[PDB]
Amino acid sequence: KEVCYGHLGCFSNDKPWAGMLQRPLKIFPWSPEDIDTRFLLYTNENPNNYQKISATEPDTIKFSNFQLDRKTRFIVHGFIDKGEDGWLLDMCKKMFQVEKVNCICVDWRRGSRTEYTQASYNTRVVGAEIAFLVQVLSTEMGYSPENVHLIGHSLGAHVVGEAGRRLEGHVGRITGLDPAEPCFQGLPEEVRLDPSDAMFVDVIHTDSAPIIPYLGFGMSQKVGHLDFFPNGGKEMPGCQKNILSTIVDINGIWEGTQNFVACNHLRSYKYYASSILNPDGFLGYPCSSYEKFQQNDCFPCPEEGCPKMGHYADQFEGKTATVEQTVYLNTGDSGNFTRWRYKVSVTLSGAKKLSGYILVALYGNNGNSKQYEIFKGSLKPEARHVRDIDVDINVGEIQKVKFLWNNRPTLGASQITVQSGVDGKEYNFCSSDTVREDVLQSLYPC
Ligand SMILES: *[C@@H]1O[C@H](CO)[C@@H](O)[C@H](O)[C@H]1NC(C)=O
Repeated sequence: KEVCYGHLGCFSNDKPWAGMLQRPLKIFPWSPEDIDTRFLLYTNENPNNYQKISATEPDTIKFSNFQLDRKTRFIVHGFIDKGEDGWLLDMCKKMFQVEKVNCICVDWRRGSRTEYTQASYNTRVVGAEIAFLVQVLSTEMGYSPENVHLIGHSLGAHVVGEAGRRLEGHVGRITGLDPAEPCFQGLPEEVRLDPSDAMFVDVIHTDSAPIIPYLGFGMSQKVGHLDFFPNGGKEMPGCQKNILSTIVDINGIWEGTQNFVACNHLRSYKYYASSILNPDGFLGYPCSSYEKFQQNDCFPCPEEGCPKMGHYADQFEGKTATVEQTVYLNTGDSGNFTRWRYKVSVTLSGAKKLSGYILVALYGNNGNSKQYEIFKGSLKPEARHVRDIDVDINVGEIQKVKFLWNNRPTLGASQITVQSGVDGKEYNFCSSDTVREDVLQSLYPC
């Protein structure tokens, strides 16, 4: 059957829209009136107070500060944790710091603040609302959908995915921030976010552990041209893991009646926010798997460069070469979350075989790093060891490195190579010395 809502078309309840394993209930999405989608426009000139725009009343747009010669980015919410109500506008403000943009925050709280399955179905109508506004801008004002970027978090990722399908995949870009798993993962492409929804789709996965039994609200399934899995995509540094327990009560979670640490689910947008100002701190390395990446493979950046996770992912050369490209990287646990990966190779030197740990610190014109463990076990002179480390600072031009070992024997590194990921640049350092344990050995350019 289907309910029709005027200019937003009809909404069917048969397969695959409803009556499926992931969504058995055959109810219909609420009316546009009951969802009350609100398009709140903010621009560099009006960053504090919004200008409500309506596709059905074109004058709201004509009289607004919407600039036809600027890109447009829609930001759509989903799960809203206590105190995070203002994350959409916060995101717009960060964008304002680096670009001129029409930032439209999509508020559909009346439609989302209800039982989960209902909210999930309501995404269809919010998606139709977005598609219609984009269609008005395009057909009536000559503003191409190519200038439009739809950012959707949680349930909002499927809202934007629906908008894209309606636009026949012509919207410029869609960014899915930890797309909601319950009621979407495993279903046909027509009912969820997928690569065909936009000319370019990038996804950040941050809470991809199964909702049952792990309480991971995000999708593990790949749904973009680029699918980023920072820190593995299931557990983020700095976030308390959720207690492994009985079905969820996916609705109790959604509606705040059940305990749930939303930290991992929200990290997706937290990383996006930071990537706006610090994209160089989020270089992503395409790789067949996270374990492979963690085993020091898929480094340095490939010939096409590394896609920068977040805001600047659209700059990636191979962004649409294929779909479901897995991209990995690790982040910090707080603040900017930025990291700079370096492949460190150490060739040991000395007269005695020892047992212990070897560490290396990097020194550059931008500053120096802390010491990082490269290897632990038997330390044999002339043996070479390699480890890719995620440093919390960009040292810039590496001018020297320091070697340190621990558990009056002496040990040293005759040569250490440090390769930066961005361009594969190898810096070599050399020394003919050896030091006692817990003493820093400096190695200079060679
Ligand atoms: C964090 O990012 C901001 C904005 O780009 C920058 O000004 C600040 O220096 C960064 N802090 C660190 C520790 O990198």
